[PDB]
Amino acid sequence: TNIRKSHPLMKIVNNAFIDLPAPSNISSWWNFGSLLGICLILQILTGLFLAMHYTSDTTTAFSSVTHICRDVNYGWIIRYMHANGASMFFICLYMHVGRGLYYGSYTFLETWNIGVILLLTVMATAFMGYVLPWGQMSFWGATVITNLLSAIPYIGTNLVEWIWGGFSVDKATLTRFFAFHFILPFIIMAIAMVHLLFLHETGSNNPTGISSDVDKIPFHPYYTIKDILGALLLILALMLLVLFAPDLLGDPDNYTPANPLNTPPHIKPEWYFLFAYAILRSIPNKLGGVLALAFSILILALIPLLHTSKQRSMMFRPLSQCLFWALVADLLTLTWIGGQPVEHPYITIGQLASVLYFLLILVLMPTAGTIENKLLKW
Amino acid sequence: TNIRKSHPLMKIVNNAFIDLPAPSNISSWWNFGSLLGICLILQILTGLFLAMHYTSDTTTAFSSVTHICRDVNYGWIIRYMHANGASMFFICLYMHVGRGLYYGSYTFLETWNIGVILLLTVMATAFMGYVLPWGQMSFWGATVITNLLSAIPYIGTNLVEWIWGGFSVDKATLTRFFAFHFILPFIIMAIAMVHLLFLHETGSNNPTGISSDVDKIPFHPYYTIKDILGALLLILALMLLVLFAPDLLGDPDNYTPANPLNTPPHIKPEWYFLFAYAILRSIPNKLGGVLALAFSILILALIPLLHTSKQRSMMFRPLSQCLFWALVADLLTLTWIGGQPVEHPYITIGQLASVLYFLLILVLMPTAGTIENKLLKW
Amino acid sequence: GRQFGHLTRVRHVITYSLSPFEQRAFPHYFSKGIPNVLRRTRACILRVAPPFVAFYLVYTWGTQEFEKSKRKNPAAYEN
Amino acid sequence: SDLELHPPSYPWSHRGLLSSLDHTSIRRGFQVYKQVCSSCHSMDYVAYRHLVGVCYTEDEAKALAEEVEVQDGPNEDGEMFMRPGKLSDYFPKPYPNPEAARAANNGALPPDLSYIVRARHGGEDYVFSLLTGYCEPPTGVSLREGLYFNPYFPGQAIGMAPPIYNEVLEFDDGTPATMSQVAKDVCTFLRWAAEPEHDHRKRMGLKMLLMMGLLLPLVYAMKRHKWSVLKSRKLAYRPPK
Amino acid sequence: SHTDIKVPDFSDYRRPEVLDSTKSSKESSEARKGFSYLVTATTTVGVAY
Amino acid sequence: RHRTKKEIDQEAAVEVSQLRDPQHDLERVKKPEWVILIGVCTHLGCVPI
Amino acid sequence: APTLTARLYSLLFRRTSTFALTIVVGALFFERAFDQGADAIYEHINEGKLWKHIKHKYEN
Ligand code: HEM
Ligand code: HEM
Ligand code: HEM
Ligand code: HEM
Ligand code: HEM
Ligand SMILES: CCCCCC[C@H]1C(=O)O[C@H](C)[C@H](NC(=O)c2cccc(NC=O)c2O)C(=O)O[C@@H](C)[C@@H]1OC(=O)C(C)C
Ligand SMILES: CCCCCC[C@H]1C(=O)O[C@H](C)[C@H](NC(=O)c2cccc(NC=O)c2O)C(=O)O[C@@H](C)[C@@H]1OC(=O)C(C)C
Ligand code: FES
Repeated sequence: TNIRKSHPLMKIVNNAFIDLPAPSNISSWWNFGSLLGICLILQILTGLFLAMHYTSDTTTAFSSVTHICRDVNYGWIIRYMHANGASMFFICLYMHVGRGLYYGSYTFLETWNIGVILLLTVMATAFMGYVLPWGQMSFWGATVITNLLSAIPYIGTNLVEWIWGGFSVDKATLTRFFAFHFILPFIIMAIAMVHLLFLHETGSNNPTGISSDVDKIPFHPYYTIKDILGALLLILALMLLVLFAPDLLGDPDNYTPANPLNTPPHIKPEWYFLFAYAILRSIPNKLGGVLALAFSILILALIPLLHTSKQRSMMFRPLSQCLFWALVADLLTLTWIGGQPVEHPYITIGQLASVLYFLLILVLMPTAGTIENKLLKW
Repeated sequence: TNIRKSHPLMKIVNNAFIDLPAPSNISSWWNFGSLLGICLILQILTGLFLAMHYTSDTTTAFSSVTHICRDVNYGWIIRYMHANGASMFFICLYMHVGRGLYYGSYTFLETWNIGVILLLTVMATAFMGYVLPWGQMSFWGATVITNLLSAIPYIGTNLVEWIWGGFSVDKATLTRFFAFHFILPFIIMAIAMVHLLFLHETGSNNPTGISSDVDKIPFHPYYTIKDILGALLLILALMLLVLFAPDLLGDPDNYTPANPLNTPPHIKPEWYFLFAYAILRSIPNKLGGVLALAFSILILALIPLLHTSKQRSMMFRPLSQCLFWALVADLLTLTWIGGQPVEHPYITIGQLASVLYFLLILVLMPTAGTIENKLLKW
Repeated sequence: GRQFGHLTRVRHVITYSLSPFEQRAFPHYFSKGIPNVLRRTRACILRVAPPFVAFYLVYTWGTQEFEKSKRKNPAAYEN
Repeated sequence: SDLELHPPSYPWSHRGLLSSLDHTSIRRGFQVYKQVCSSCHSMDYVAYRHLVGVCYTEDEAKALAEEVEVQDGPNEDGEMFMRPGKLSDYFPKPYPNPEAARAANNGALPPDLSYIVRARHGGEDYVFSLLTGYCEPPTGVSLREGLYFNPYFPGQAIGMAPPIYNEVLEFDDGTPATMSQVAKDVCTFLRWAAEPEHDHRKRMGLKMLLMMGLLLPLVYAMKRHKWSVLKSRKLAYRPPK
Repeated sequence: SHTDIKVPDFSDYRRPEVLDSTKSSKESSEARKGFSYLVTATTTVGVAY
Repeated sequence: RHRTKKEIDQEAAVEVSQLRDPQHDLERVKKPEWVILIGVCTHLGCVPI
Repeated sequence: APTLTARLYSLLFRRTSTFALTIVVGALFFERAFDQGADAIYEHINEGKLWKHIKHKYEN
């Protein structure tokens, strides 16, 4: 009898990537699940090696990182792989969610939802991540953001100071964030498995949204090697940054230590929050700005309630296909604006892009869907 | 249909402590599995709150802990619950393994073995744990021990300095240990689940070693409440220490910072390594001492290969029952000697206790078993 | 994993039981309790106790000789 | 020198299980610290504010803090002047470099006092006995310079001068500063300088016992209920024929 | 023959309001449940604190 | 360490072939009245008293 | 005239609503009364407090 099937442990492994039936059909947009996995472990792995040298304490924070980069044998590649892997973890997270909407994958409620929980957590994690080196961006990045909870009626103040450990960002705040930045990726890693658990309940969706039961292939050969190649590609990219352009995606001013006295007129969160940043300030309101910022992400959990189409994938849906790309480009817009100062053109256009975003996901795509139904006679 | 049974998540929870059939028969010696669980989380939980205030850096190490105890609102109970919970985690670990031998539970190879892996890891964890406050015991405790790998032929030196980050214990060594002391309990927590996975494959053994299939009861009511009461008892004990005798099990000299110049003629690892300590130095050899220290624990993984009896539990085995207690008392001996200076009576008696230990587990218990067979006509 | 209904085979046994709300949680707690723990203690003293007094004897004699080895040391050094 | 003696059990006002410290006695003790020990013994962890809830009061703490002059933060020219005394900072006193403690007291380190009661076996009693112990060297013996004699001490050869009986005072309201009265008070304060949480700890401890005293029986009667179905169950075996 | 099966006597375990074969147990129904639930209510009030 | 005349003579009298690590005292010092050593125990690196 | 426990069951324990309502209502009053009596017991057996010490320093 084949021990690969009856042993309590292997079962799991057989079910994960050996015998599990998958669509003969999936394409590259399905790789980002392994890539996110890889990202998660590599992040956990370099992250740990930095912790054997990092510190905390506001006095030594910045000093330790430089210590690593200059003194620690090879500390530089580790440090930069960590910081660059962090960005890659967003590119993939972004692509994953993308793949998801286009193809209708979100119809797996539990799975999609666990994925939203996976999004907020890696966001919450990466945020704490950059506060650590204790640079300029780290300090006010850690300030501009956190504050937002001060917009919450009646108790906002209390919470923001409770998360702070003082009346501002200092002593109590760096150690806190380090510890949280340490325990979160483990918790995420658990949630991921539950994400994956619920996924195995239905198997994978595919480019046509049809149903591949009629043509499944074994994960064995097929998707293991198509995951390896894929991961090699992810390595190429991560290494391209680290080894040729280490600070290309990094704000040069998180160098130069903190300073509660300064604040360098510019300051934006790391690139991956720009679209969100743009939204928040494209609203003349403390409450509204943050309320809108929240909705900006928590709307993913709303998408399935506005599936209106009789087809699952957008593979055969030109109308929606157009609104999808309009969404992407528009997000690329928000990212760009977020990156600019709150001045003349930039204000009104980022204000339009915001409205577009919400109007597109909340009114346009759902209508495009119904018209397509009507066109097909459905 | 009952969602408590078909939902991918609940299944697990139904199987863990709701519908799982258990012996109507188990007694208090089976509680230490929940207690170890509780221990593990509570340890993880206070441990984390200390990390939001602790540091690392040899300069601030000791200072931060006192900061917590004196300045941090309630930092003292947290700190002391952590340190006392650590001891309790050993009392239970000890009791668990005890329950195990007596009752023959070790016949579940995979489960027993995962449990040995669980033992070494919490040992390895708790070791790193006490190096953290950077006290006297912490420094040489961290020195006397670690060194041992320097007894390994040809490469001992290399490894001990590799684990050190220098030529002695300093900078590189405290941050390292903190990080490892942080990631280990998570890894342990995983291993625990696999331990528990393999356990569910057979269900639980019981006081008679017979087989309770003929009389199983639902974990629902029964063992959930008998686990609650039990946990309350564990709280009583943990709180008795923390709130009445905080340093009773703690070496008073881990107070007073480090000092690579000193070394206070006494020094012993925390109580839970005393029996092991005694063994090692009860041998006039660098290689033999450490070799014997290893065997002292790695012998558990040998026990099943020396099951000789035709009955499973010792419930009906007076001969072995006697050798069991002789083992316990003898371990209580090793603990006591370990706690004493390497002088007159203490040497030869701790030297006898060592031999006894190995001769008892390796020759005496296995023979007691065979004689019992012969007595019964088996 | 193993569920009720697929455990094992049982022939002819009746089991009468009673609702918890219909009986006492502590029937004869002391009346029948004490006698029994005496009985279980008795039943096991001889296999549990002996190794412990042995340790006990070796512990008191061990420290004794440890003090009387040094403190008692002088003793005599007469010239 | 190889042989030793251990302390007795002085019936402290905080030896009993649920026993608070004597706050009046913690006061006099700080006094003993300030006038006597403070010029040799660092106490890096305690501060004037720590004294606020304990012994003294708001204004009083301010005043005692102002009776010294600490080196405050640098100013515009990169100065580092001196200032009255806040409440904020601690008691970092006697010497800068550690070896400067050795240069004064001949090659001896008068260790931090925040430590003490929890860093030495016996706790208060060892310090109580070490202070009020001070006796005279019998035969055999030696001594170098003034490596004074003390039985309650490892080796008996200390480097610490016996600054006990020098009757200093300020025991407000009226308290005889005898050797023994002075030693109990230092210790009593030193207990509190090591374990400030001491009284709260035991206050909770009372509740912990009092709570468990209702819970243990209850959460136990609960488990009985549920197991009673099993405990009084009756079996009958009725095979065919 | 299955009519030889009498349920074994329990007087030895019964709550006192329930010893009489001639007394309806509905009378002490409330009292008995009340007590055990009060026991857990208090308990949980204790954990709550 | 400054060794006295008595200590020098005592080390020179030690039976060399009985040693675990055979070495004469005069090959471990340059001036007999001075022994200079690394304060590190060869077993597990503790500090010898 | 039924029983205390009986009447108690009917009006508050029967429904898991009122049952739970009773305990949250019952925990509030318990935390207060247990903290009073407890601390009082803690003080009565002590008296080297900072409570009876204040009377001396209302001034400065
Ligand atoms: C911790 C970060 C995440 C990890 C590690 C992760 C891992 C995976 C893996 C391995 C797959 C299967 C392979 C694939 O389809 O690519 C997958 C599919 C999916 N994930 Fe995630 N994912 C993460 C974040 C998300 C996010 C952000 C979402 C959406 C909010 C999400 C919802 C989904 C859904 C709906 C699928 C099904 C895709 C399909 O069937 O076509 N997960 N994920
Ligand atoms: C639990 C494994 C992890 C550990 C031990 C860890 C620990 C650390 C430490 C000590 C630093 C400061 C050193 C430095 O800045 O280079 C850091 C920086 C950071 N890590 Fe992590 N982290 C871990 C997982 C993650 C995860 C999941 C993310 C999210 C992709 C992440 C993204 C970051 C970011 C954004 C920074 C700061 C950015 C920068 O280096 O400039 N790390 N981490
Ligand atoms: C991370 C520490 C450990 C945890 C959390 C843990 C958890 C548990 C739990 C919950 C049970 C079932 C309840 C019980 O029988 O008490 C159990 C049983 C068992 N464990 Fe562990 N245990 C740990 C360490 C060990 C050790 C040290 C061993 C032995 C080396 C061990 C081998 C076993 C075995 C053989 C059983 C079966 C007991 C029986 O059937 O009677 N595990 N454990
Ligand atoms: C991952 C959760 C844990 C974290 C975050 C954690 C973190 C810490 C930190 C920061 C300290 C230094 C503060 C102090 O000494 O009080 C410490 C001390 C310690 N913890 Fe942990 N630890 C965790 C799990 C454990 C585990 C599993 C054990 C083993 C029972 C453990 C046993 C210890 C010990 C022995 C010490 C030093 C003893 C002492 O306090 O005197 N902790 N821990
Ligand atoms: C009531 C005020 C003082 C107290 C309570 C006090 C208490 C102590 C204690 C408990 C020790 C360490 C005992 C041990 O190692 O077991 C010590 C060491 C010492 N203190 Fe004091 N002392 C006080 C005032 C002084 C003064 C005024 C001096 C200046 C002569 C002084 C100089 C020393 C020295 C030199 C040592 C070193 C003893 C040694 O380790 O060899 N201390 N003291
Ligand atoms: C340790 C490595 C062993 C792998 C076991 C864990 C990893 C795991 O479960 O492996 C399989 C490979 C899992 N699914 C896929 O990859 C996958 C599924 C459909 C299609 C493709 N590709 C192309 O069509 C895929 O690649 C996947 O990729 O999930 C990872 C996030 C998870 O990783 C995790 O959980 C982390 C929490 C560890
Ligand atoms: C988060 C709390 C939910 C519980 C799920 C996890 C916990 C879990 O799985 O629960 C059940 C309760 C598991 N078994 C028992 O307790 C148990 C089994 C037989 C008998 C008794 N008692 C008396 O005869 C028991 O108590 C047990 O106690 O294992 C713990 C170590 C595990 O804990 C773990 O994994 C940690 C890795 C979390
Ligand atoms: S004798 Fe073992 S470390 Fe010195």
